[PDB]
Amino acid sequence: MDINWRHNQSTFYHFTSDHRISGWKETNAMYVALNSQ
Amino acid sequence: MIREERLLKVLRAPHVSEKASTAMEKSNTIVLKVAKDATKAEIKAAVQKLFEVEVEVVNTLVVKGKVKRHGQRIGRRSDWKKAYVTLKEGQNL
Amino acid sequence: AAKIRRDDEVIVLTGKDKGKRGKVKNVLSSGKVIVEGINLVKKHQKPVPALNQPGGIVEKEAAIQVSNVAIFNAATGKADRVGFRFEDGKKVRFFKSNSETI
Amino acid sequence: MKRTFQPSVLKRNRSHGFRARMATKNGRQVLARRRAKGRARLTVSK
Amino acid sequence: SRVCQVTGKRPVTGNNRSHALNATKRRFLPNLHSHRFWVESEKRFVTLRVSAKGMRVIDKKGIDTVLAELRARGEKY
Amino acid sequence: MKAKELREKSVEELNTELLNLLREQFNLRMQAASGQLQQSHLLKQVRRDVARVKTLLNEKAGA
RNA sequence: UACGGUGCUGAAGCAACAAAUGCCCUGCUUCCAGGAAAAGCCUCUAAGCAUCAGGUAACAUCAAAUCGUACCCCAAACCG
RNA sequence: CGAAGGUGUGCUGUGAGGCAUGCUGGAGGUAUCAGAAGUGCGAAUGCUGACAUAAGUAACGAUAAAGCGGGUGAAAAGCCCGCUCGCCGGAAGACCAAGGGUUCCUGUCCAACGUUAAUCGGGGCAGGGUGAGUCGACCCCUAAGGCGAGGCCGAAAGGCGUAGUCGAUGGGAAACAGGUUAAUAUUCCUGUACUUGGUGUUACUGCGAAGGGGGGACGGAGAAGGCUAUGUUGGCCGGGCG
RNA sequence: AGGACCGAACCGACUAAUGUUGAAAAAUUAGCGGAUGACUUGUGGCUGGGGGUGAAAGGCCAAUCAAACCGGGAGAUAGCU
RNA sequence: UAAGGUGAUAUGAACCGUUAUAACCGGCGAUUUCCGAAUGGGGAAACCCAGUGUGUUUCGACACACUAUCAUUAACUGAAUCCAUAGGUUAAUGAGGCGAACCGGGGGAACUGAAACAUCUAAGUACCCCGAGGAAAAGAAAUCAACCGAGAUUCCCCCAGUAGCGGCGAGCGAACGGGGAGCAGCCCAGAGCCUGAAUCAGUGUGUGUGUUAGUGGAAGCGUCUGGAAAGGCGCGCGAUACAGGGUGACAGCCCCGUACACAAAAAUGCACAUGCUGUGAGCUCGAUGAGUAGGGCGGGACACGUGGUAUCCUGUCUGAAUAUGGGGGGACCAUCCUCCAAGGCUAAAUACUCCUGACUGACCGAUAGUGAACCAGUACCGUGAGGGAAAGGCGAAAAGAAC
Repeated sequence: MDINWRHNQSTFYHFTSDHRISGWKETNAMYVALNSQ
Repeated sequence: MIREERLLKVLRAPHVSEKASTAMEKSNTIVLKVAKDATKAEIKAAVQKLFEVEVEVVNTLVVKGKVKRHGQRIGRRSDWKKAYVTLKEGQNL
Repeated sequence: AAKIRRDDEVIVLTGKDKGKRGKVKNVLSSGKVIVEGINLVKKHQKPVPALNQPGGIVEKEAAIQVSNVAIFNAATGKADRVGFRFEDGKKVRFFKSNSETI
Repeated sequence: MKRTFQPSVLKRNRSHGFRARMATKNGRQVLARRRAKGRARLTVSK
Repeated sequence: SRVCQVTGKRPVTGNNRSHALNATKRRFLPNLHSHRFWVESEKRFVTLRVSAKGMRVIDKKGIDTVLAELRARGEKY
Repeated sequence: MKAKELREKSVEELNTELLNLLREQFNLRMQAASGQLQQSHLLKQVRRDVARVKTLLNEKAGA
């Protein structure tokens, strides 16, 4: 359980996805930034 | 011919179970654990010459070893080989 | 070699049995000895459903250290240290203090 | 969805197996580092 | 490889320098040509990959002495 | 038994070789694995005794 | 009948019609975009061997080793 | 006759601090005066472990659906048996390949695992279980492609490649019906078969290759014709007359 | 006959709604396009990082791509926090 | 060596042994499956398939041995072609692969610094590759010096952050000379005289010493607290032994040891001596390293960035003199001094620690010290290269809790 918890905390450490906050969290930040311009 | 020094090392134990038992008491076949590298000619010759009976035909399967564990330490057992030795009409053992 | 050995009579120097004599039952390669009637522990063991079931509190002897015993002189009647001399190509033990071969 | 690891034993061995690490200079250096690090299984064979 | 079989001339390395002195790596190559040398003592043509001053030293030392050197150092011709 | 095996001929260590394997070894594997054979030390001493016969047999034959 | 079953016995066992995307069919027709290889298989001989060896046919006899074989497999057993 | 440490109390110094002592602890501590520092933490979206918070809150993973009787049990909505009800039925049935690797079957246990309970389980423990001349692999042959004696090439490592040698997803010998195990079956048993090699005898006889020829040897589409699997109906046979 | 027509398997992904600490790190449901072809699919093989491949989007190259991943130079450098 | 043993978790069962053929320790042997350079062919490592020869009183099947490639040498064969070479076959010898650092050589970055950046730096570093040894390399003046002299190479301390080099920026940075460690010289290019003359190398033997098992090894009791004494108190003894560890609290005298004195059947390392084989001393005379030195062009190394740049190395084109000669002495010339290139060998001082032994620490003590005190390069993660944990302590003794 401890090994699975360390690896499953280590899941989104090297991500790329920009529309999702922290790799996973859905948001509207594309529209927020885009409307700020 | 097969040398007798080879031919003694092949048979290893008689196999006791209920499939073995019904094979003896129903179809003349004695089931026995053999050497892992033992061919059917060696098992046939070794039952011909070590229990002095007449063997009709041998059928050999190989049984895979079970991964057991002690405590939190695993281990596979060990593969062995099982020979279904079908005797002729005149036999005892 | 070994100073205290198997069929030998010793006296106990330290603890719970200080001054008690007794014969060495056996001698364990931990550097311990079991000496009869000396280090009595009160084990109590379960009556296993296999071969015979004693149950109860069995009073065994425990292993004491080899350094806690010394072999009994009986010519002086006290504890005595052991040396090793050669006699006729035999490495014999001997009592110190009167120099007697055992 | 079709994930990336679609296993095949024959491609596992032809690709990353022992006879294929030993087949060249740099795979032998791979085996040398795995032995030197001291590793229970060197290649992926079985 | 580009080695003269007589003089043993490998390609060496160096720099293209420029007017601004920018160092770049280059290779100097030997003038290797594959020439076919008549040997009178054996009555044959032995073809070698010589430099263009392996031919100078064959013209001076003679082809027999040179082949004795190649046979001496295990260079197979 | 180490000098005793050392003082026979090659043919006689082949005889007691085949009798260590034949009579002793096989009958004790069959007897051991069929619930019989209280005395298990026999397996060990037979096995080491075959090691002695093969040792002296290799030492006697040639080098 | 340890009601889980276990043995014994066991009649008729035909015809008509419909019918495949399976089989004849690696066929047939056609079309350009013109549709693997090598062995087994059958044959021809060269060097050689030639009243021998080998080939064919019949009969008899021996052999056919080794490894896989459980179980899931559109899934609670594989990849997620 | 009780050290370090821990936890209180009392006294004391301007402070960092010091001193004494009750209880826990159970074996080490160290004056003074010097010496050396991994020498003092509340912050670094600090690192590691522990524990809170929201909070006994959202959720408990297809809206295919359950109801009752009986059994086992310490306990039954969930397990087993029975009767009903619903769902899939070109699949949510059956058989494999790949992949996994004992999950299979039996007995036994309910700690943890199972998003609940569990007597149940793909969970724990033990025992059992996989039977081949004909199925598949190995094997013979090759495609793409790999490797490659020599060789050509390249600072070295190495690149390419001839002969060759490997490489199936392709070509090449042969078994079917019925029965059986809790668990295997074209493998075991019953019946009836077939294939390829070795050896021996007998009769006839020209045999002989990393060589020649044939064959293997192979497209898309379409169209019917002849069949069969299979199904439907009648006849027959057994049973029912509700 | 047909890069022919309608339409299942099969390949895809146009719209909407749900979902967005999901049942799911890209799906479900209801409709939707192709469906004998420039189709689709299984098994194997080949191409590799300033390189591949690209019916071209800077797309894809193991949930990573205006230059992959791993290890090293390496405690880069940081007039900044 | 031995009275106890059959390795651990890990108890049992069945036994072996006690004065020597239990067990344990050491020397030398024997066996040493399969994979792996893997070597008979192949292959998805630990598997599949052979050929050849020898033997097998049931030789209808078994057992054993050999069969890789390459280099060198030899034998027998052998094309186009006559001779012959290429090629082919067989045999003998050697190699191949792994390994932590040190060493030599072939290639060789960039981030960075210059407060930008390009010359420069980083840096001939990282890394890749080849090769070798217990060390390697270098080495016996065509070297300095300076009109006096020194005398091979290597390493250390100065010289000296000096002279210089330098977008004369950032930076780079000597030598001469001095003090030490260590010290060793030789051979071929070549004939005669003369022989085994020193020399080493390979081996036998003998001696000495060391390694691989070991042996002996001093000396204490009473009483109080206490669960227990090694502690307190009292009185003794050892010490060439009070290094250390254990023992129920802190032991010189309880145990193992320590100081000290001894021990090897066998295998070995080193050093002398000696036998044989190979090898050559010494004398006279002669020779005394040519596509080379030097040059032109391009590049590199020298502290030296082409600059007034000596010197060394060479990719390319050339090209001498050869002891009445030639190289150097920091452009260059003359005078003077010094040395003899174009062939080679050479110990010691020196560098390093995969590995073994002993000892030591104002090193750490379980978030520290190795990533790893514990079955850790494990679990686990990743296709892969690779990444990579957490986790010690009952008690003095299991007496580990009968009922």
